[PDB]
Amino acid sequence: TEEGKLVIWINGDKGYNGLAEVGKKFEKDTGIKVTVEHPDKLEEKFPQVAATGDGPDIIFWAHDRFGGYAQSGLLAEITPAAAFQDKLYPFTWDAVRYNGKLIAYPIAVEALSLIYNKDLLPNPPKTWEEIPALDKELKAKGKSALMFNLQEPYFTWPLIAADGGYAFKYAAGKYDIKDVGVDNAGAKAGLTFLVDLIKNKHMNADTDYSIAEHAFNHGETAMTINGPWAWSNIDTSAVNYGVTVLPTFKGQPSKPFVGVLSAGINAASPNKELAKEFLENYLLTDEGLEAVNKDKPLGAVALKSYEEELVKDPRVAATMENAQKGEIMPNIPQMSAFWYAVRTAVINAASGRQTVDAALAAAQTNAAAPMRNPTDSLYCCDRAEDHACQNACKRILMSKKTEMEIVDGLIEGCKTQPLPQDPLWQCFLESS
Ligand SMILES: OC[C@H]1O[C@H](O[C@H]2[C@H](O)[C@@H](O)[C@@H](O)O[C@@H]2CO)[C@H](O)[C@@H](O)[C@@H]1O
Ligand SMILES: [Zn+2]
Ligand SMILES: [Zn+2]
Repeated sequence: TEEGKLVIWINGDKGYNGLAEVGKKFEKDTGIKVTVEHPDKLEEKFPQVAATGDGPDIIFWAHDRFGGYAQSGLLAEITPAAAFQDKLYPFTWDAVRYNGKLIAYPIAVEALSLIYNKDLLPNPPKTWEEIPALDKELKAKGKSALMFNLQEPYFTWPLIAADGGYAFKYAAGKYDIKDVGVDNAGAKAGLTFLVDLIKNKHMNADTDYSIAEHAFNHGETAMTINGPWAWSNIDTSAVNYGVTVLPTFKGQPSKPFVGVLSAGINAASPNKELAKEFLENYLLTDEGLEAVNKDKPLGAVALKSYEEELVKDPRVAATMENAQKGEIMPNIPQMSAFWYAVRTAVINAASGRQTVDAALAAAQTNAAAPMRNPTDSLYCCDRAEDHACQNACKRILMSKKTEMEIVDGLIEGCKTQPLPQDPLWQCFLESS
């Protein structure tokens, strides 16, 4: 990062060229150059490189990853005034609150929908259970009923959750990280339905994002499951399509995990005030979100003035219908382990490497695995009386060290007076 310029990371399936146009308008008005990048695996790279000080000023991702980033000390607290907060829907702010603090700007609400080819399939199925017979009919015409990305558990989750699968039990404003619901009867029933689709040759286990997108956009399969970002490529294609409610399973709505695309400010950025200018006054405007949306649709945007108009598009209305049948993702740090566990389980079950029951039993254990965290005490570093110690403290707590190594490193870098009288050490003693 350099002072006086902004670097932004956003995923490659989003409207990064539109976002670059917002960056050009920012540069035109203010002189600040904005560089938009879309690295591979950016949600994993960010915590890796925010440790070498080689991260972006601003990172975009769904809000579920941001609690972990914030817990690890990678994100700055944002400071929107009340008048700006009133411009966005309250529930979008809720998704970017962590430990009582706002840690990112909400951009847009994402939910998966059922996307279908009206020429192949004028009436889409209401139920998952009728898809096998639909596929049989379409196969006689040289087509298939449904293709979607089986390599990312985001896309299979709506089916896993339909009959009662869940990530973490939510009990009175709190998620219980030891109560994981990926191995209950409903999760098993949904994943078994998927595996049976594959066993019966109505889908194949290797289908990924590119294969499913190609197939739908070239008229080869009647349906796909995807989010708003995908509509742009379908529009460019020759396909007459609709976007509608996901099929039910066992008479229950499919329950997608709802993401809020969010923009966080790197805690290590020397440009936090510039990033705030850009996000509040350029991106989160009608004209800024339109520039991104026109490139790849955002979904249901967090900005009320724009969303009130945008929701008139039936595809956005359907996005919110599916969102209301699902659940907003937790943002707790355990979400990374949850997603990795379910990803392995879906892939292993779909490929036949494991049974559904064996895969999900391992997933429950892996998702609930406790993890040793020093960064619980990062707030104590801000009670340091000098900046050198403050920063030494932060590096030590973010360092994967043992408790002994943390204490010892703090003595080396942050002893300026007797420990019992130092607010940093008083905090660490009470906390760690
Ligand atoms: O598959 C696990 C994955 O799901 C979500 O990622 C979504 C993302 O929210 C969408 O905006 C779009 O990019 O598709 C992704 C799935 O490939 C979670 O947000 C993510 O943390 C999680 O790893
Ligand atoms: Zn292609
Ligand atoms: Zn093809």
